[PDB]
Amino acid sequence: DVVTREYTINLHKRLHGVSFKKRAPRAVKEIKKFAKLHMGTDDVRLAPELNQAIWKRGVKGVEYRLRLRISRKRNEEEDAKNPLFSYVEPVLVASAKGLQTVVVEED
Amino acid sequence: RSKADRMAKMERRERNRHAKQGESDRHNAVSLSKHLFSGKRGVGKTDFR
Amino acid sequence: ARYGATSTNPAKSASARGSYLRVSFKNTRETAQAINGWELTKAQKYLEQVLDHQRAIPFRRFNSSIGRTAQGKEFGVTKARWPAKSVKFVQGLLQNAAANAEAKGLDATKLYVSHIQVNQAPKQRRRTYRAHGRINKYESSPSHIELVVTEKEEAVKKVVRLTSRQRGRIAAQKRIAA
Amino acid sequence: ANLRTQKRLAASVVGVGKRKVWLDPNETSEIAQANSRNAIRKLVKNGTIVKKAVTVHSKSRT
RNA sequence: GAAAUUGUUGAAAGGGAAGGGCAUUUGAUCAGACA
RNA sequence: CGUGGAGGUCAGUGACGAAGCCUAGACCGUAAGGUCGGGUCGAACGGCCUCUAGUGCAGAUCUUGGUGGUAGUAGCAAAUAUUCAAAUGAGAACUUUGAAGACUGAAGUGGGGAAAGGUUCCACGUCAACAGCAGUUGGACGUGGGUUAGUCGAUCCUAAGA
RNA sequence: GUGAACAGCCUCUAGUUGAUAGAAUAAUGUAGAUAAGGGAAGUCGGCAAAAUAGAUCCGUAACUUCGGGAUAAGGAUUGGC
Repeated sequence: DVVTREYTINLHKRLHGVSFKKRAPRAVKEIKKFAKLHMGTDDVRLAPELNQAIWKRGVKGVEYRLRLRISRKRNEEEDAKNPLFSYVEPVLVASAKGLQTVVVEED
Repeated sequence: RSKADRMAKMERRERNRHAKQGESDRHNAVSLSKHLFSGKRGVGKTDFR
Repeated sequence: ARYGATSTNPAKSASARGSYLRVSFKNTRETAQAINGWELTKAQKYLEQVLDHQRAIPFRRFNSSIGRTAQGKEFGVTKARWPAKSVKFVQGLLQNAAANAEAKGLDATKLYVSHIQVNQAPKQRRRTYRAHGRINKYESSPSHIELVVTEKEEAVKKVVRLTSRQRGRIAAQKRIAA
Repeated sequence: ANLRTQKRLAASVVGVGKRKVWLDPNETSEIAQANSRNAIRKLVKNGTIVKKAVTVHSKSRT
């Protein structure tokens, strides 16, 4: 079931008490685990525009709230995982506050 | 050529068990070194920290 | 070619081998006893979950100072462990022994692993360096893997002497009891 | 493919260090063919390898 | 292709050692003699 | 009693399996040891009267060679630090390009050289070993290619000295 | 660039991103720190850490081989515009 939604994600409560050399690499593994919870897939991808959005304030200055877009798609032939995989990508907005989850229509 | 290519790999095998990192590693292992065991260590200056 | 002691029919049996495999030996002994005696199609389903941290290989013999884990409760052992490089060779031979039984034309579901054996191979001598200029060995422990799968077969007048008195006793009770 | 040879070789042609030359990831079959200095000149002027102009060190605060 | 040492199978034993001596039980196994 | 050879005898044994090796199978001798059956094996070897010695092993912090217990244990913790996607591939924390992020910060992790090494430089093919994890990459492996001087040096002069 | 400076700290040009990695945050460690009240009672001994620290001006004792002692001691001051 191809379904694409929006999400904020509170990276302040997930990076609590982590060493400063491992905050930005941990925030990558937190999003791969966040996509597994909502979509229920194992193959999670991150567009390189999302990688720039985490690492922009150095290793130790990861933002509190990101605003993600997660697309669940069909997988290609002769892949032995499962036919579905997520694709996490960013949507830029002025403030990440005050926004709740919204189902994106397709066309 | 494939018969003599096999005779290389039948006779390389004895050197890989000794982990020769070439066919040119003939660094010989000494049984016993003198500076380890030939001494009587007492009060005073000694031969190692 | 000169297997271990086998108690089976060599007509309805397939086999496979692996020699000089640069593995650990103690890690491959304990992953062979976990799979011994099982059914073949359940054995391949088992080793996949070892790689995914669902079920564990229990360490029975070579198991000192191993940390405890929770997944050995299925076996009644507190010490278990999930060796990855041991399984990637052992299921490489189960995938071999299946296709050997395909070529003879043996049954798919009745096939089970009966004999599986792992013993020592010649070690790779490599050297390292310690304090005070001392040279100590740093060597491996490769192994020989060999296994035989088998179709399950659904199947599972001592002369006696007695004296002339003991002969007369049974003859007496036969006379009385009608 | 393996492109360290051409990465080094285009630094010597353009005249800038290895940190500055750019080899595009979509034309990876074109650049793997070029194995001489002569062909690396051809990959520059059609726009496959570029220069990456200098990182700024401004002096407005000074 | 011996021994140290080891793997699988088969038998057997086991509350802070193991191994040994005399004597028998149980279990496995076996030679001899009766024309 | 047993061992390596020697002279003599058994017109001894043997490819229809000599010697050896294994053998909680048998028999004799108080014992040293001797004989037989079974399995493995593949070419020489015993009995008896005599002669000869480099003739009998549990130790010598014994000699050489080989393997254990400890043990899948101690450990792989200095030098601020890694991350995503694609390509290649049977396989990618480590290879390659790109996007970010950081460091050495001109008494440098930069660019040339003297002693010293000797083909490591460069390309192609390729992963059994080696890089204390890995590996498709390498200062590894296989095959080839490459160092051009009337002016730069040596050669020439003398120093302390030979 | 700051500064007395080729100090220390940050950057441009060139270069590397190599040193086995993941998950947790017990004790005991190693390395780095902070602490009310008291201030060497600790201890063979203030061992360690703390305190003072650059500059401008004022001010400097015994003693002396007349050169020194001396940055003696001690005290005021420092940004931005």
